[PDB]
Amino acid sequence: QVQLQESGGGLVQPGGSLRLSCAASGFTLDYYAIGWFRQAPGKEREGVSCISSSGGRTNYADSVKGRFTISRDNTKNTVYLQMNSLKPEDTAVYYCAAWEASRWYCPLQFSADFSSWGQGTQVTVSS
Amino acid sequence: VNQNAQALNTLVKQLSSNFGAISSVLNDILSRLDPPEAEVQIDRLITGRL
Amino acid sequence: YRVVVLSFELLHAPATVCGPKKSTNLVKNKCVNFNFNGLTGTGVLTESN
Amino acid sequence: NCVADYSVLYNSASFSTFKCYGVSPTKLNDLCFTNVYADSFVIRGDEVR
Repeated sequence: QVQLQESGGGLVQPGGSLRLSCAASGFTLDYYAIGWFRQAPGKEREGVSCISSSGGRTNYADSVKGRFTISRDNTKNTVYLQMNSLKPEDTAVYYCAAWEASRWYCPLQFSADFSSWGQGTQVTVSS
Repeated sequence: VNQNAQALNTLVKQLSSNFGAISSVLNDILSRLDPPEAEVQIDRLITGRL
Repeated sequence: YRVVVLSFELLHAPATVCGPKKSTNLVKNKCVNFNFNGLTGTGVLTESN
Repeated sequence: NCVADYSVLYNSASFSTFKCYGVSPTKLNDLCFTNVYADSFVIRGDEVR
């Protein structure tokens, strides 16, 4: 009954802003580390941003520094991703994945297995 | 004498029942599952044994 | 996607595969926490005929 | 009749699925078993579920 559900996708103007949500049902999302992942048309699934279980550690892809902000609410069992200064290069389907650290060290910069995945949401940037 | 011994013999044999848990032996459940999941099995042992 | 399933079998039998851990010395006639072939417990061991 | 080092597998961070049932994946090195069976195959992605 474990479910991950994305929300907030849509069509926006380049330079505008959009905000995504990932909600978890059937389990407590606070203990898991969550990462936002996108696949562009004709491209492979790249890691956009990740946040630790407690939220004290974060990592972002160099394409999105200064533009995207990730955070989570462990009381509301949600993880949020805010997008600002949005560009046509970001047109993709966005997944949220929850997993646990498979390596030593606090940071989440490395990639690993991702235990649970959502169905993805579409954000299109075109003007 | 027979009735008293049978009552104690029955009590001992009840320790080998699972009461719905994965194992009747308490040390196995502790050595196998984490406390968030081990405890659920212990409560099944506790309810049956109590 | 390359899939490997690992079914671990756990019965009351000798264990032939065991994980990375260090075996220690054996002491007798004293109250110990013992672990023989995965069987954990606490008690005092005695020579048996 | 061989030692299983599950840390090499678990901490590899290359496998796209780590689903353990009845045993926690971090205690695979602490419990041990009489035998383990390995089945290795290639399957599509919408189907590893």
